[PDB]
Amino acid sequence: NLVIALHSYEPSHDGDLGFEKGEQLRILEQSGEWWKAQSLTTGQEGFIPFNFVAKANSLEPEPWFFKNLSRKDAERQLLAPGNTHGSFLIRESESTAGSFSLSVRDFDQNQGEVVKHYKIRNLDNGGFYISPRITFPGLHELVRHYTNASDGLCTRLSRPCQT
Repeated sequence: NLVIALHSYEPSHDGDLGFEKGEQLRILEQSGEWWKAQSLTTGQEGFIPFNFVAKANSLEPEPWFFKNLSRKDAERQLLAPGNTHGSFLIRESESTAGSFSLSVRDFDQNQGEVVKHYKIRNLDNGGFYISPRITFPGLHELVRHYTNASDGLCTRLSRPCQT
């Protein structure tokens, strides 16, 4: 039963478990507002405020995932300096239930900066795809695949868009 620390914590009361942002902890007891958690590193266990951790692999903490972004918003943000070719982000679709959209910094034929948009369609049960030939159990796996090979995308995904 595993979670990632959202911030660092230094024990205030006793019985408290200190931890650090990004640390992985297993949850031994889910009862109340203070959970009994286990450190995957040190094997250590104590009580933590529950709002300081999240399920691992959850979508929101991903540096490439952006909330409340329209197509034009994403395009704007990706064009802004600090982002270069290959920079990318994924946002939830505003017009279609269950689907997402990938935006990737690209170059036109004049070596000018442009942004390319790809619909990420959802598969009736588990997964996601851009091309129906290539499917993934989830968005993390999709991002990982196209980081490694562009496979029809304008370029391989590199740096998540700057916040």
